[PDB]
Amino acid sequence: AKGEFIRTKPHVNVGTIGHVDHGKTTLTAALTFVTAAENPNVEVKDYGDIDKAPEERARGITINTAHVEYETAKRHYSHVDCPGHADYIKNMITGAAQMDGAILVVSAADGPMPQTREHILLARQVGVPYIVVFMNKVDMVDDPELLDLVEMEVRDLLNQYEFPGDEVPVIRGSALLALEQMHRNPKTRRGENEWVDKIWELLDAIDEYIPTPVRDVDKPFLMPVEDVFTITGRGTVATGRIERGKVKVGDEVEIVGLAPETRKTVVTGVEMHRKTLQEGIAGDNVGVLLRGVSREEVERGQVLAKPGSITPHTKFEASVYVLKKEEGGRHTGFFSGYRPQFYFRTTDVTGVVQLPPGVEMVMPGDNVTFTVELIKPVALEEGLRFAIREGGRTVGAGVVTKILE
Amino acid sequence: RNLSALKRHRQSLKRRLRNKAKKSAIKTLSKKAIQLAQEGKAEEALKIMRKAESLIDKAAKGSTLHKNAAARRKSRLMRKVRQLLEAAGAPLIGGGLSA
Amino acid sequence: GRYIGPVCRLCRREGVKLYLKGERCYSPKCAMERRPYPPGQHGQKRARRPSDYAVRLREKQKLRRIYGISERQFRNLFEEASKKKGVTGSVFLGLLESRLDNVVYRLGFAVSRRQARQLVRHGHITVNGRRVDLPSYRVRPGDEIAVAEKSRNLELIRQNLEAMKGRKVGPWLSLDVEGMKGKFLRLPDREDLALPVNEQLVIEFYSR
Amino acid sequence: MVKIRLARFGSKHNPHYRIVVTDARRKRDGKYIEKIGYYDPRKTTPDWLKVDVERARYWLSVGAQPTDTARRLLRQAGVFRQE
RNA sequence: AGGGGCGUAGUUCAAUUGGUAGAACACCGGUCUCCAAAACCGGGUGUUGGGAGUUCGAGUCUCUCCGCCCCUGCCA
RNA sequence: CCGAGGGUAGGGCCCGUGACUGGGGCGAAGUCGUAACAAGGUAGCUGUACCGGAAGGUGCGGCUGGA
RNA sequence: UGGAGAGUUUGAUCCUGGCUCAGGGUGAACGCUGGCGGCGUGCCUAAGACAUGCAAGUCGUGCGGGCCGCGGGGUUUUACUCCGUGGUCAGCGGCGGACGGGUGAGUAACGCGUGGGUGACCUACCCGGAAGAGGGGGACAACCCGGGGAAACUCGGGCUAAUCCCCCAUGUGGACCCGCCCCUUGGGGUGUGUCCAAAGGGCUUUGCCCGCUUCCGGAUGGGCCCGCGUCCCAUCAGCUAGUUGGUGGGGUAAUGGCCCACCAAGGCGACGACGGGUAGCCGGUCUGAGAGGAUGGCCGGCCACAGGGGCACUGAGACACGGGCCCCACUCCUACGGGAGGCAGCAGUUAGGAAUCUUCCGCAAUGGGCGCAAGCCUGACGGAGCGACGCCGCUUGGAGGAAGAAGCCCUUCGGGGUGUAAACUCCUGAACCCGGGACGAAACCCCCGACGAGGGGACUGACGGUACCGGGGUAAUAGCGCCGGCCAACUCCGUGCCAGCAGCCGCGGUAAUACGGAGGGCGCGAGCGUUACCCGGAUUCACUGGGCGUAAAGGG
Ligand SMILES: NC[C@@H]1O[C@H](O[C@H]2[C@@H](O)[C@H](O[C@@H]3[C@@H](O)[C@H](N)C[C@H](N)[C@H]3O[C@H]3O[C@H](CO)[C@@H](O)[C@H](O)[C@H]3N)O[C@@H]2CO)[C@H](N)[C@@H](O)[C@@H]1O
Ligand SMILES: Nc1nc2c(ncn2[C@@H]2O[C@H](COP(=O)(O)OP(=O)(O)CP(=O)(O)O)[C@@H](O)[C@H]2O)c(=O)[nH]1
Ligand SMILES: [Mg+2]
Ligand SMILES: [Zn+2]
Repeated sequence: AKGEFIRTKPHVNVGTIGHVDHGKTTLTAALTFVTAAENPNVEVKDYGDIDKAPEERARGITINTAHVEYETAKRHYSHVDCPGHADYIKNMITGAAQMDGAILVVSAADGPMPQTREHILLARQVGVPYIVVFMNKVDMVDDPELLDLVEMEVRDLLNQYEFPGDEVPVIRGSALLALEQMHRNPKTRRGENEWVDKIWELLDAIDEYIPTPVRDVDKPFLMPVEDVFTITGRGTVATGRIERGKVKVGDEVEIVGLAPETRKTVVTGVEMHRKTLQEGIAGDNVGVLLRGVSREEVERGQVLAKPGSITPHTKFEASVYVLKKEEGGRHTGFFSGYRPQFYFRTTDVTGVVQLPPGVEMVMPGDNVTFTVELIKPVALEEGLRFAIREGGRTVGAGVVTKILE
Repeated sequence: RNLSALKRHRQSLKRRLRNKAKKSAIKTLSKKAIQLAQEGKAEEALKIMRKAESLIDKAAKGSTLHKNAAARRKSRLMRKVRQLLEAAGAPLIGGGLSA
Repeated sequence: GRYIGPVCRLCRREGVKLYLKGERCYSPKCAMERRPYPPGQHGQKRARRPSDYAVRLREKQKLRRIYGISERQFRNLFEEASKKKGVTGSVFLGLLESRLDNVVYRLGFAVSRRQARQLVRHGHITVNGRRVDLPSYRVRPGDEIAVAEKSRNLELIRQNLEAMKGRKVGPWLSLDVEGMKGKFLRLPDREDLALPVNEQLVIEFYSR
Repeated sequence: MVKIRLARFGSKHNPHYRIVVTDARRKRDGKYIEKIGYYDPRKTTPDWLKVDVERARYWLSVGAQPTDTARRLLRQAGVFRQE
């Protein structure tokens, strides 16, 4: 009584970011109801169970990235719903470190806010090629030409961090209303009810523009872990979004990064939104029941590669670029004793900055060949992509140029 | 969820109900018998006894009582009805109990 | 597994010129024939008086190293010699002798026991027609040990065999130098084996 | 009732049944009444099935009920042969 | 994963108007001795938890990060 | 009638814990004295009794394992 | 065919005596290291709580039907829908669900072990003997109509079949009362009286096969009882009312205070009663010269238990692991009156802990249940998987190869070691490649023959394309402990009663074979060490086999 996942259309992960109280979640629950009627295989979610965590619920806000499944007769999507605020950025950044495309969300009444910025900024440093805006809260005071000013300054923001801002498809409407009628209108297609048709402008808007990225299942295998759950009577399940290759029940895999020595196992099962996946492929968002391992051994930040491909390494001499202060990065300099927080895939393990001979300083812009030793052995390869935050603002970005041990 | 072992249960209640009665009968019918044997009613006494020795021994054919059980009741109904028909009885109708 | 490592070094330590290479060990250089003292930074210094335990340990190591066996097998074998009837001091050697890879050595098919092994290990030998690759295999009396056909034409099988010309195998073995056969006629007696080892002591090391 | 069957022995991948009279309810390799033979389904030795007839017959003549594969063996040793 | 605490020499602890950090006992060094103990001289010996921030200058005020304790979460 | 279990009451044994309090073992070089070991400078030891910072002292009897 | 000691109290000695070491054993755990195969073996803690799936059914050759598709159209067509004949879903009826599988919580007990007793008894299915199987009557599901319910499902009315129940007859016989004979606790023969039997089903049809009924004999499996044996505390010394016995009743398959009235006053205890503690018991396991000591995990046997506590029903058998009824805790559902569950079955989760596994493959074999049989069910079982947990086998190479590279380490600066070790030259061939390819499986069944004996023929392989075999073919893992004495093995430097070692005695205070590192050496090797536990040494609870004047110990 679980059912097998029938992979028909291609899968793409889209996340939903943006400041607080701007409809991020509702707009999410919306896509559920909207895309529902016009096709089965969706399973409806509401503003309530999208945020099932007590407090998250009882208290009001969204605290953990959701994870919803809704399709179109065109393309199958997996919707990762990030939280607003700051504080939880460590949970949006992990949600973002996945999603192929980001459905940005701004509010007509408020306009681009402090978090609206950073989120976009994180997207430009996480690696979310492609953003879609969705002005929400439009059903507010007749703004003949005010909501227009939003799309004028929001685009300014996107084209302010290397994003096709002028091209970005800025749909308009309200999710509440859109939702509301649907809420009391289970069955019912588009080209009918007012606002409901405003959601589709967005959905379709996604089937287009937004890609479906160069994917391969020929290289080894890799899967950065986003979370780990203990499934009763089953065992330890680790989720994430696949990188290269594929994985099916019965395969060997190693858990690499953030521990003494890596443990190898055998996958006991795979799924995708509770659907018994027969063989998750790259770019797929899966769940992996790892044979006989404990929730004390798997941890968000390590990988699940194929045995023998990519070991854990602490010291790594890697080339790196440093965001200038104008880029909202660093406005000073660091010594050969600097200890920042790098972000490899979904994890951030703090490392040192043992700077090379003759570089008695490093300020905004710039990009030298400095070494570093992490305090937690993490799965590293040759050319891995990473960023460098600290204090509450990204400061650089580079890739492994060489590996020490 | 459930098993076709309830058939065995239902099946049971009946059989229960079955020999339950075949059993009550023998109790009552054997009381009345000695009550009349102590009283002296030699005739209508054996009349009943001999009619119980019947109901009893039939319990054995089935799964109610059985063998030595059935026989036991008897050797305490005759061994009894006889030790009563001595109270100035002279078993007139030597129906079942041989002299 | 089988020691594998410097050998004339053991030859040394023990003192008694041990034969673990066959060929060169008859040469003017068994090393023992060149530096008759124990290996190591010391080896040639006043030898203290050996505890009865040393004497026994040393006498056992001597014997055991002479076969290339591991302690596990060696002892386990000894313990069996205890149970069987008759002077175990003897039986033991008889069992150490009845070992397969050894008899391959005791027949010339191989210059040294280390070699005898590899030979046995790689099919090269044949017991009563069928081929055995178990060095540990216990040859029983009246059995025939012989080189496997696929091997006869090998540079080695030849020479070692070429040497058995005019030579005689231990009084308890028979040998057909022409056809690479050879029978395990009788279980060798303590006498028949001129070993530089006092089996009597080896028995003592294993009591207390 | 009392039966004549095979009770396993030997090692894994080396079946070595023992022909035995025993209450049907006893577990397989459990305790029996009497031992009457052995049967190596892999026949290794000109001695792959011994069976005491005299006794095998006693049991049969009292109720002992053989298995199909236990009759074949019994028979093969000629338990029924009368002439 | 989200809250809240705690980290000053060796060991207990004080300086929070923002100003190189002392107080006791330890401890090291020297003299005497085989060597200590005692005695007598002489020396804070610190990663203020790490790294940055603001600052003319941070134990203190910001922030990020490490370890530990406490509460609340957490079914592919 | 019997009857698992529940209740009211009064006992018995056990595991843990408690303000305070008794002595004990152990811990290089802190204080007081000097009881024993040589009439150990009052022969020693002992049962008992009383007294004393502490070792101990005294009484009565006993022992020699004191001369 | 069987017996070894050593270190340590002293300035030294002999004795006493304790501690400790050398051996062996383990369901191990922990550290470092880890290549292969086979056979074993793997929750010692929470008898804690557990999602999910699966672990017990099977017979139409017992019976009637519901449904789907074919034979002839009852009639001439659809109508009172009748048969022929294999698939399907329950029902009724039989036999099995009491065995197989799990566990050790409880239990100091005739629970177990051992040898006996039953004139005091039971035994389904299975064999062997004897006798029958004659007639009659009826109900209840299934199904149809109605009513209630969210659901789990239950109530009213109406038929209906049987190997279902019931009643009479026959009575080889069997049961019961009284009497006689023999025997001697209730057993064997016997007499008058009374009471009790049964079912048809399939065919190849006055005969077979399968059932049925009663009775005797036999097997197998059991109940009960008795002698003897079975841990600690006596700082547990007195215990007992169903208490001990009797008589008469109830109960049972059967003896019995097993249960009850009545009468009596007993029963038990230093030969350890009563109480408290701990514990499943044995075959066996480990150790020991033995006598002993310790132990009860694999496997086999017996007991006991199935969430906790009690109960009876059916039944040859249970007071029943995946049956029922009640109570309790707990978890779950609801349409709020009632429903659901119990992995100490398999696999698995979590909690606890130093620690103990796959949600596997297959009924091919062996065993079990039902069946005429085909065959269906079989997490028994046969296999595979994971872990050096264990034992055993196997590899990391073999033969040459210098008065002897280098690097490192000692150095009386002459030289010495690591060392044939390396390099190097050949030689072999783990791996890998290609190819064939199992044993385990002959019988159920069919055929000549009486479904007799006997003969011939056919199907069936999870493990596995594995094992094993042949062809070609690459040098292709090594670690861990230790070196003061006991105990196999020594030098340099660093450190300086510091840091640290340590099983016991002890090492370290500026030349440390004892600390840390290095070179060297010894031991073992896919392992080596550590901790824990048992026996041994320990004649150190002494039966074998000790002692007490002053060593512990003679009682005032
Ligand atoms: N274990 C000692 C027992 O207690 C008493 O002895 C205890 C004390 O009286 C004795 O004290 C002595 C003192 O007497 C002497 N004059 C000076 C010495 N420094 C102290 O020593 C004691 O204290 C020091 C710390 O100050 C510890 O390091 C030492 O180990 C300890 N024994 O030390 C003992 C504690 O270890 C009894 N007299 C003795 O008979 C008894 O067995
Ligand atoms: N007027 C208006 N209010 C809306 C709209 N969409 C959402 N809201 C309001 O915002 C509330 C919750 O918004 P939500 O979607 O959870 O915000 P969010 O983007 O998840 C903010 P965070 O994730 O950081 O907690 C709704 O209950 C509603 O009152 C809209 O389109 N118009
Ligand atoms: Mg939200
Ligand atoms: Zn040599």
